[PDB]
Amino acid sequence: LGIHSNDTRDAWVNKIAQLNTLEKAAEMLKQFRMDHTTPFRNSYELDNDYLWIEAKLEEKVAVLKARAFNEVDFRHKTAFGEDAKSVLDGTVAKMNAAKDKWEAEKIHIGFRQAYKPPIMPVNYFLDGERQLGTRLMELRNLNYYDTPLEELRKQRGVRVVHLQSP
Amino acid sequence: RAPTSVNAQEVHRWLQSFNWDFKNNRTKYATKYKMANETKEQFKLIAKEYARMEAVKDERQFGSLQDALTRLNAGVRVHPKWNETMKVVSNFLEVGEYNAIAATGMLWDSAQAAEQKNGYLAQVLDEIRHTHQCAYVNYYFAKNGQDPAGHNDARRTRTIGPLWKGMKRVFSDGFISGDAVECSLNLQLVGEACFTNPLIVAVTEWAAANGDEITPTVFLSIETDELRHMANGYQTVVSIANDPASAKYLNTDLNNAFWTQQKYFTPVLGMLFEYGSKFKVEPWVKTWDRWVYEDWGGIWIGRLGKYGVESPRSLKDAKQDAYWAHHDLYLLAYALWPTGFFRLALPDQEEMEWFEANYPGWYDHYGKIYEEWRARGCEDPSSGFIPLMWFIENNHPIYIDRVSQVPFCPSLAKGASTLRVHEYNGEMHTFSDQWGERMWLAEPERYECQNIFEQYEGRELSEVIAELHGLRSDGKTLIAQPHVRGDKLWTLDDIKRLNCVFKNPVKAFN
Amino acid sequence: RAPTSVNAQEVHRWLQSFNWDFKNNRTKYATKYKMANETKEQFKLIAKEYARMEAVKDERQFGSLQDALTRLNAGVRVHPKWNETMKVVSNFLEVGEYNAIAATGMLWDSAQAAEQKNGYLAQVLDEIRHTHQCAYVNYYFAKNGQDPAGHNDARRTRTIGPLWKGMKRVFSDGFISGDAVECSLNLQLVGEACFTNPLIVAVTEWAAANGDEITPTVFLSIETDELRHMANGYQTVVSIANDPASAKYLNTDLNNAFWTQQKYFTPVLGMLFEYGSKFKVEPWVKTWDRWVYEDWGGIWIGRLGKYGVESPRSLKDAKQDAYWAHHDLYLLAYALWPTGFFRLALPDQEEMEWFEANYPGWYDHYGKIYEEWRARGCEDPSSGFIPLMWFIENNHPIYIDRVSQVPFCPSLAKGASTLRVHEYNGEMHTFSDQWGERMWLAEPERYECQNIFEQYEGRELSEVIAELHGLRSDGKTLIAQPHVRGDKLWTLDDIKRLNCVFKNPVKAFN
Amino acid sequence: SMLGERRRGLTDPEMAAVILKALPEAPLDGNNKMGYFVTPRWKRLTEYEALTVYAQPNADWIAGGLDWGDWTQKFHGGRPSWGNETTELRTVDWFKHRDPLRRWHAPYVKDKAEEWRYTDRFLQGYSADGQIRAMNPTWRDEFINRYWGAFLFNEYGLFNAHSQGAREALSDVTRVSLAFWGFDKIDIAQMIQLERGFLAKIVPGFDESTAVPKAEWTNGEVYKSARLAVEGLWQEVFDWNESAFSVHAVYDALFGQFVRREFFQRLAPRFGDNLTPFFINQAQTYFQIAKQGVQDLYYNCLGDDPEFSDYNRTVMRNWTGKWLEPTIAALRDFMGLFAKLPAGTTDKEEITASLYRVVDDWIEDYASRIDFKADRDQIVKAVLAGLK
Amino acid sequence: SMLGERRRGLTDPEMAAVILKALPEAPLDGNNKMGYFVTPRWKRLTEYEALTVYAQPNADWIAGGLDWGDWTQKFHGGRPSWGNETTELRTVDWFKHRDPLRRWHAPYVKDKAEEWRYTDRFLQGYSADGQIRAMNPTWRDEFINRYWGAFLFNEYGLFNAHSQGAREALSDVTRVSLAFWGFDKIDIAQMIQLERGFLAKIVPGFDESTAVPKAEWTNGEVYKSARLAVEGLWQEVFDWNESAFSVHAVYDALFGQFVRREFFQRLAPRFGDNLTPFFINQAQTYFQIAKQGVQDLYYNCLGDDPEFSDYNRTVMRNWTGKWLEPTIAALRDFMGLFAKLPAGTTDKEEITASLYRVVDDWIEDYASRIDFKADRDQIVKAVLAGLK
Ligand SMILES: Oc1ccc(F)cc1
Ligand SMILES: Oc1ccc(F)cc1
Ligand SMILES: [Fe+3]
Ligand SMILES: [Fe+3]
Ligand SMILES: [Fe+3]
Ligand SMILES: [Fe+3]
Repeated sequence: LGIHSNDTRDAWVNKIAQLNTLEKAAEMLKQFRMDHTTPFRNSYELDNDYLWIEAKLEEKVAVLKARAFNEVDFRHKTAFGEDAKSVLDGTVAKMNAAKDKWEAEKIHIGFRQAYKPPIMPVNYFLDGERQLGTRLMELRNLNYYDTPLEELRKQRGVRVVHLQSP
Repeated sequence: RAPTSVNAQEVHRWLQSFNWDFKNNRTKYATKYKMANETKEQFKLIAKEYARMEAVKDERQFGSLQDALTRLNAGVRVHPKWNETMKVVSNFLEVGEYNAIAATGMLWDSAQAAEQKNGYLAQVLDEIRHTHQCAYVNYYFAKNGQDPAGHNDARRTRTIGPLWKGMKRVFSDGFISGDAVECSLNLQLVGEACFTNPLIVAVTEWAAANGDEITPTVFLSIETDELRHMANGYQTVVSIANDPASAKYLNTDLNNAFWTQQKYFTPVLGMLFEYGSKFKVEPWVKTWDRWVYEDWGGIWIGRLGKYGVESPRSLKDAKQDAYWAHHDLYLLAYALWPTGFFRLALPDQEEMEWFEANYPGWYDHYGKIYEEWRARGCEDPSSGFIPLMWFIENNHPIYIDRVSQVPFCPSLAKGASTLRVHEYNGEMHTFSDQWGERMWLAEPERYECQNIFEQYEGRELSEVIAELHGLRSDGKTLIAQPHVRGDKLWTLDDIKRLNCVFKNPVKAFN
Repeated sequence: RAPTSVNAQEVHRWLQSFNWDFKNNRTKYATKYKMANETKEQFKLIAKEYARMEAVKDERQFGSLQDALTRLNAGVRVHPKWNETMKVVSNFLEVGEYNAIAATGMLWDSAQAAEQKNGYLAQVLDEIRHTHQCAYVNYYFAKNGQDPAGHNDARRTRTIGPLWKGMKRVFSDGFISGDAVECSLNLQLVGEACFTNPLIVAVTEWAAANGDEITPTVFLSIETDELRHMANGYQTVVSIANDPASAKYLNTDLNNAFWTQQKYFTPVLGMLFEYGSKFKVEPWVKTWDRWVYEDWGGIWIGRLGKYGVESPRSLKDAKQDAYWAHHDLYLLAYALWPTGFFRLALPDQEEMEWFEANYPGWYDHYGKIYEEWRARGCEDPSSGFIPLMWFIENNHPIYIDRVSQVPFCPSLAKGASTLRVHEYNGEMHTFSDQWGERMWLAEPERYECQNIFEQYEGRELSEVIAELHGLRSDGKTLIAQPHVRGDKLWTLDDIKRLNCVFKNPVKAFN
Repeated sequence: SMLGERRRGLTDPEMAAVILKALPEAPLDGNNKMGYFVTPRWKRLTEYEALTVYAQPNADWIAGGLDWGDWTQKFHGGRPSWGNETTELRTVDWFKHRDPLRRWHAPYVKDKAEEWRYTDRFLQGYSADGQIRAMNPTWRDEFINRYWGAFLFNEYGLFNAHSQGAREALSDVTRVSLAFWGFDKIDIAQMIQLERGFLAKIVPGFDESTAVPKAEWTNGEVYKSARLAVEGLWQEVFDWNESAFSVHAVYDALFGQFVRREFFQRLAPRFGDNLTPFFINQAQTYFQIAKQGVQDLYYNCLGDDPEFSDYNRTVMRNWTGKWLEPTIAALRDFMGLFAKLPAGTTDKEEITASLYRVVDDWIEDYASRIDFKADRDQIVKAVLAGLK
Repeated sequence: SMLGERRRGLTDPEMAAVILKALPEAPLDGNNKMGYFVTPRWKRLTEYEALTVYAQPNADWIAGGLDWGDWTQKFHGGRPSWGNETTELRTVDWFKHRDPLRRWHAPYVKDKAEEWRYTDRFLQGYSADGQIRAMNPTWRDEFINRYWGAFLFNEYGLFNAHSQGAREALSDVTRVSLAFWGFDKIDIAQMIQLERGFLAKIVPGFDESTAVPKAEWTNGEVYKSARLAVEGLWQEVFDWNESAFSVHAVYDALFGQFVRREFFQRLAPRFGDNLTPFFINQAQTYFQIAKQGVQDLYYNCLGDDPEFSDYNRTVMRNWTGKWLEPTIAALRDFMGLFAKLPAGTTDKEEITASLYRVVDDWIEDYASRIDFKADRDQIVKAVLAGLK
């Protein structure tokens, strides 16, 4: 009852089985990613099982989306009815209009938490990934070491709990 | 009607023209650089000639292995410690070779010139070969060795221990996750040019010294393929040297690449070499200095200067933290021996003399500790003592760097002892150096790797081992051991009866 | 439309039918036997598949030699005495293998059944493989060993000495000169089955015991090909058992083949094994007794009894003469050491105990002779002494068997001490046994081989050695030596000092 | 020196003595089988499986993984090293796949090396045997140096189409097959050039430059539609499986198999050209080799997945339709090539019989596997509608 | 036991030290090149030469031998193991010959092994690609099964013609080449059977029995004279050189090249047969490989011998005239096979041109080398008379 098989993981296999609606499932996944993934997650209570759980949901969402959408849609329409190409072009715009890395990083991460497959089709997702990621790095790696650690910590907004250097 | 044919070079002359321009003819991966579409590769090879030169090599290699080496029982007449060392060296290097497959694939996708794509392609295939070669070593030692456990299931038993996490960083994720160029620097510009290429030769040296003729037969064969990977890492810089983004980003990804790789290998390689053997070849300090400073940081990087490449700014810092790094790490490795998939041994008398001789001060620190542990019975199953206990008793916390995954103990270390702890959105993070701390502060979403204490928190030791199959065939005896002798092997029960439960060391700051 | 192919046995099923009838479709060689037209072979092979299975063996063999064995310096780390022995063992077997090429081409001509022809064909290619394999051992030892001389030119330096002559009898002429069937008995039914197959394995044992891993690598590979040659020799007996002539001549030809082979290999192999090695594996006597008496005279001969095959009528004498033969011969080989292409050594103290222990009486006879020669300074270049002289002073003439070419000294030998001297049409002939004598009396025109004494008569020793290139690359030092140490090597002039002139011992008779 | 200054533990008396003294009476575990925990696809575990299965360090959150936790380092943004997010297909295990030919690196390069060495031997025999004499000057300088050559850029394009898969593949067994499928494709492209290069050495005025065959590929009308299908399969698809499936179970299975087999393999002979067929023999041997791997992956494993069988088929049927149309187009534009052939070369009766072979084979080996009910007559009709 | 019972001198501490102690400080001679005394054909001595030359224990009385004295045991009657009496040709050195391909056993079986394994791969790909469908049934069942099939006996007979030379060759280099020329011939006969056996597996009703092909060979008209020539070359010639020379430099160079190249290789393609050409490629590669050895031995060494050049050319000229007639006869009867083809397959002009190609290649590659005066139109005219 720990690493690969545990009570908590079981709890979610049942919770996902009750999902029989592309709408609901797609919603839950979206919320789940907002609740447990990335450094901006709502909490870390599921840290040890979230990656596995999230996948089991992508699974339910995939199976449904397929039995719900149609040829043309499954390839260009998100699980939220949104038009992939549209969203992609939209996020890339915001990103290329980003004033700084702090703003850019928020766009990219946010993009992933919302449109990660089975939400957005893979083809558009990874293409966005290639463009968004490129922007993020360009701003971040510019004069990477100029900001001293002391100031950088304040910028990140981290709570320093301990430091020691002889 | 004279007998005529056509060679690789004659067909390769037209390879560059194989690609053609058009709208979406561009890389699918995020990068800050622009690789020139007129870049050329050094070796004019075609698929068929590549297969031939590799096949000829396989013939020699496997012939030696299946014939003369088996007849000589080369799989057995190897020192126990080294048989164990090769479980890690071969399998850990295998994952490196394996992710190198995806890396050069990603690199192949990045390059636009047909020749540059062809270069990476040759490596994609080479890395597959190296994956199988490393696999064959463990397979051979499992089939004919003095202790198959570990060699036979490292692919899953390596997941129990903490040293494996750091390996995936430098030879897995470091190879494929991030800007294609950054991954190239970690793989070919730093990892391969500074560590892998020199390492592989070193390994055959230590191997030979300890009776191991198997690894030399395979690794030297792997070595013959490296002159191509070097050319690839070199052509990576040449293809972006004209792009303006280069002068603005290159040395940053490189410094981060250098620190990343050295952070792991400096302590890990020296440890495997000096503590995983009986007969010594050369002190790790002398080796490191030659590799990192002279060979790489001096001659190699110097030739790339004309392309705007400078010595990593973290160089002097690395040399500072290096001296005792491997010695500091083995204490943690041995203290946590039940989490490995190999058997460790404590320095014998001749070895302690060797250590003190080459590392003045070694005995008064590491030596005394090892003798204390041994006298207390760390080797004997009936003692009820595992060195981790000693760390708890003397309040010496062991942490895992959130970035490099390298274990470190600031209160006991003789080398670096800096420690930075932070909290962000409900999660604590421990860092062992300023470079890693910066990497995390700047790219928080790139480093969310859970550490062993976090995942094993609250779990009793023997329960984690049994779940992850840290057992030998009899279903009771542990794969890992605190000695390398044939008698008095520790069993799962010997561990259960101790009631060791994992704790997250960071919570002490709460 | 499923993936399908065709294998060797599927094509072989129709091979027997490849041959067709026509007036002159008959063997071109003389023979008293008629090989059955419907005879079949044991292994259903075709050229393609034969090539493939041999090519796989070559990969392992050459792989071991070129890589691991070369890295281990296996060519050097062999006892000096054995390095010398392999000069003779490998080159002499090379000729056996070579003549076996023409021998089987002749059997292939004799066979009328497509399948029996194909069986021999496979050996023709095998024998070429074996010639090149044996040549490779000398090639390897010359390139990587402690003494290339002899290894690098045995094909011409072997012609200087008397031991080579007998070799061409049993493994050259005895393989191709005479009735095809007679030749097959010498080669397969006796040669290989009784001596070669057990020999090849025995040689690999003596080799390993003396540090040689080169020979085991090659010879053990040659051994995997001997299964097919055993079937050929066996099918020769079967392809003629239904012929009325078989009952009249089979046993006569078998008895002669038996004696021919035994007469030479009994004393020469034992000599090479016991006197050409440091570490002993087994006393030649028991080895012989097992091979000739059990494994062959009983096991192998009993199976062929159903075809009219009986047990060699000379087997009794062969055993009675066996016991000391090799000891008798080494005295001669050492006494005539300047006529070889290898270096010889006197038995050391440890060895004399071994010899005496396994052959009581060895010391009072051979032991004392060697001790005297040592005292006379036989190993020292300034002693002006060569054992031949000792035979002169003590009136112990050395004769050469007109038939077997085996040198013998009847007044000193502990084995056969018989001597028959005849005069026929203005020529003298010396025989050493009643079987060789019968052969010559009945077949004078088959045995006209001139011996070394006849060809060298009136010639000064050093002139013969110089004419036949018996020197090392310095153009002065002798290839042959009376000791295996690295210093004080006899030179051509040291032989000249001595002014030794050859004489034909038979000229004394009136 | 003769002995070397370096002492080796296997042969040095002092060192070996120490080694031997430390050895245990017997092996510390009787299970000497590496990969003993792998589920065999056959009777007993094969060398191919031992050396390959689980080499990829995936954690359990990626179907089949045996490791745990997140990757140590990721892409700026948070993108994982390998993730479920790179392909529409889902499965209970990404390690179920097995190459029926069981090819790990060694066997692979061994086989290709033999082909290379024989190829060289063959070429030296062809040129020496003057077999070129019975070769039609037109076919040589036109259909081979222009239309055959141009087809190399086709294979090359399908080669590159594998680049992303080589990076994104979710398992060792699938990554190795993919890599071999693409490596074989570029091999063929180089073989096409090899011949054009050979012809150059024996034919006084034959020009080996790719100038002509390229322009024909980039501007020609024969391949135009085919070149567009390639570009898309390569640079417009970001899903490694979609790329592998579509390229092998659609495009190359139809257009490719036709251009190679039904056109050059079936006509080159008629012009006294056994040279080209020598190479096509290789390309077809490769095709049938890759086909078995493709079938096992998308049908035996994905299509028949114990949990996502219906789901995957839906996606593959979808992908089939998606690319079946551009494939038809590639063919149509190719049909306009018989027109450049001298009269009598072939008639609509044959061209039809061949097309139906391709389509029938395609339906028999691929289409019917995922239940992609298709119409043979309609398809052939649409393609055939491209003749003069 | 894990360590075993047998102790080895290379790894056993005690024994190795005993061995190491007896070793000299350096090699007792610095000449580490086996065969150093052999006169190199090329710039440097080759591994092929070192491992082969002088392996045959000839005495100086057989041109080029380094030994001395008679053989130890001869045949009843006195015949020597090897001797000058077994061939009419004379030379200053029987060891001068060199296989231009420098083939010793290892390279030889290596190359043949590659061809074998690739052949297997080729067939499986061929059957899997279903290419057999477009092959003309008549060509398949009549010309491949019967006529191509009967030719195996021709190759088999030529293989057998080498049996005496394998026994009588006067040197190692010549013996090895001869053995390889004959082994390649039996391989081809077996590849003809292999093809038939393969067809029986993918063609319902195809009988792989050799009964039909054999009856065609032993009693048919088409190969009547071919069989008479082969029976003669094989069993009526006792001179190992007359055999090898006449086979490769007369009969196979004219008849064999015509059948393999100008008939089957030339026409199989016209009937949708890409299968037979695959095997003929091998046969033709083998032919060109042997030709190099054949030219070196008979022209470079014997025909141009510094002392016996005139003599040897006179003799070979004699042999060419002796075997040119039976060879023309064999070609003449073979002309009968053209009448059996479907109307429109080929015509008198194509057939004549193909004959001139074989005759012209022969004149340039063989006849002219010994100044044999051949009249191409006279030879072709004589053969054409066989056209029904
Ligand atoms: O033999 C070994 C194995 C692991 C390690 F960390 C040190 C030495
Ligand atoms: O080492 C040797 C070599 C020849 C011989 F006859 C005995 C021993
Ligand atoms: Fe590598
Ligand atoms: Fe590499
Ligand atoms: Fe043999
Ligand atoms: Fe044999």
